Order: sequence, then structure tokens, then C-alpha cells
Amino acid sequence: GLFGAIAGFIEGGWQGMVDGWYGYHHSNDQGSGYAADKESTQKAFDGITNKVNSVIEKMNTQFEAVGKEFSNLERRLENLNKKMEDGFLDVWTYNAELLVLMENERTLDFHDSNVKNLYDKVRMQLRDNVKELGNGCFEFYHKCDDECMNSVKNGTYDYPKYEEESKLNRNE
Amino acid sequence: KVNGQGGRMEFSWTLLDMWDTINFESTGNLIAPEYGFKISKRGSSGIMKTEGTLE
Repeated sequence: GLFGAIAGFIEGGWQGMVDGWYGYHHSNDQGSGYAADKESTQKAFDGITNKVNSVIEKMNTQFEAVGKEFSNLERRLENLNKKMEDGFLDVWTYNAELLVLMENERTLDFHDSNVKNLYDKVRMQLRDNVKELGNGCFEFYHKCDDECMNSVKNGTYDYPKYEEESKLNRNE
Repeated sequence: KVNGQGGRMEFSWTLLDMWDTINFESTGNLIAPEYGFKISKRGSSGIMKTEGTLE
């Protein structure tokens, strides 16, 4: 995509997460499974609803054309009425189609940004205690069990605590 | 001849205000109203041109 997460490294998506839009799954000898991010998904959902309510209501007022009849000595006036109403229909039609197109593209790239950002957010957290596989997955230089996996999720995985085991554990 | 008729009838209309008075007098060629239409209900409405029927 535009931020390179989707059809970038992540390369596809998981039918196995119904919990929300994006998230994780892990391999712990302890256990493995799909759990999706509360905060990011929430945010994106809110933003989107705001976008659709913002568009559909940005035509609340908008041109509506009703009726008219003219004599055959009124021909100019008739043509003028026609050209105007037609003109406005054209205008609002353009406005609508275009706004939809833009907001669409902007929406998709928006999702991209969300993903890539979530990723970078994880990376800047766990960074030197793990290898980035380049596929959008983090291989461990130690064991983070699950409580602490969920500590990764909640945003504090407590770096220095797990620093040393991986510090010696890595190399080789 | 139109409808087998060479003569014509030119009609005109007006809105007669409440409490006002309308006067006709003629020496001929007058087609008179026997009636007038009081406006009962008023409101956003329209005239729809269609070949269709009421269901």
C-alpha cells in the first residue's frame, strides 16, 4: 500500500481474527492464538464512522429540482431553466463521485498507516531483545511467556527486566 | 376549423383576495364563471407528469 504494510511485507491477512480489524497471534510453548488490538481498532473504527457521517451529512442541504412548464413563446426561459437544473445535477454528481473516490483511497491508505504504525510501535518497544523476520513477525531472543505477551499488548513489556537473558542469549 | 369550430374562447383567471369584490359587466362575448375555487388546504406539493396510475 502507501505505507507498505498491506501487500507489503505482511503480504496477506488472517481470516482467523474476527475480534477486530488488526492485531496479533503468537507462538508460546505456553500457548498460541489470534487476539486483535483494542485501542488501534477502536480508534480506526471511530475515525471511519466520523468519515461516513461527515460525508453523508455534507450533503444534507443540496440541490433539489422540482417542476416547471413554459409556453412556446417562453422557449428561452425554458432552456435556461433546463441548463440550470441540469448544470446543478452535474455539479452535485461530480462532487459526490469525487468525494467518494478520494475518501476511499484516503481510507485504504489510512488503514495502511494504522498497521505500519502499530508494527513500528511494537518494534520500538521490544527492539534489541528480538529479531525482526522482515515478514512482519518478531522472533524472540528470550521467552516472553503469556502474562508478558499481554504486557507487550498493553504497551509495557518491561524491557530492562528481560534485557540480559537476551543480551547474552543473542549473538551465536 | 378546430373541433369544427372557427371561433375561439380566450380565458383568463385571477386570485380574489379575502373580503375583496369582483365585478363583471359586458355587452357580449362574455363567458361567465358560475363558480370559483376557494383555497382550503395549502402546502408544499406539486404537479407530477406521468403516464402511470394510482395503486
